[PDB]
Amino acid sequence: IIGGEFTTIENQPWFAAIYRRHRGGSVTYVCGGSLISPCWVISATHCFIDYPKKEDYIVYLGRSRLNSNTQGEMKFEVENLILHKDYSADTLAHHNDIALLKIRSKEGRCAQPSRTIQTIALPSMYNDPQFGTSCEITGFGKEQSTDYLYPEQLKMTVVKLISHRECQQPHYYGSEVTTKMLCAADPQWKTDSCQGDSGGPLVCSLQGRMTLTGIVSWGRGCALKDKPGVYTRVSHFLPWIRSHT
Ligand SMILES: Cn1cc(-c2nc(C(=O)NC(=N)N)c(N)nc2N2CCCCCC2)cn1
Repeated sequence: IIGGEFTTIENQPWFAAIYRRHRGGSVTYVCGGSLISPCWVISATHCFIDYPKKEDYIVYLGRSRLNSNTQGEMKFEVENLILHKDYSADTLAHHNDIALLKIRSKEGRCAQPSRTIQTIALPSMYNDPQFGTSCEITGFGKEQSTDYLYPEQLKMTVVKLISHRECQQPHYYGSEVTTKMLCAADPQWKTDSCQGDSGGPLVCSLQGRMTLTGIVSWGRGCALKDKPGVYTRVSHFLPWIRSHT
């Protein structure tokens, strides 16, 4: 997250922190995700496509820091890694960049909701907020495009939804953006998602309910003028989600 503010898991208790085991035992951060039911986390396919083996991954819930434990956190193995069959990557844009992880503990249990662990509602189909609506994004991704490290403390910021028509201008993304994607950005291009925020939540208030409107997917640079963040449009994938859960 470029700009924005530091936060803790209580302000985004559906946030899932996804790591991968190596090859000798080191564990490194991969991507964010969102808890949509006790046993299911939703994220982006591009996070897993190069290492599509479920046994390689670890999911934490209730975690506010990257490389230290948070009191009350839960750790899970991945019982099921479901990547979207129609995924594709061109140079910049990822199509159908959506993935489901079924989580199970060594004790074989799903998530127990607590003060630091809650689910997030999915939207109703084809129902998103209007352009210019302010939404929030959360993650452990870079604080600057040039950074080598990820922040140790969770961050969040606010971005405004951009119209498909605006996003498709050549100056923006041209045809790279489809109707199954959403664009969002700061009016000053001052704050944004970045590398390491992939898979995490774009949350909007719809009908007075916090709703998983988007999943961080891609962008050209971070917080660059005319280059919004691009998000998987969750309201266009509900059958896929429902079928696979
Ligand atoms: C040098 N480099 C990378 C990025 C990057 N950016 C984003 C991103 O969300 N960008 C944005 N909202 N403007 C992203 N989801 N993934 C990224 N990457 C790049 C794609 C390949 C690995 C994932 C990290 C930005 N600058």
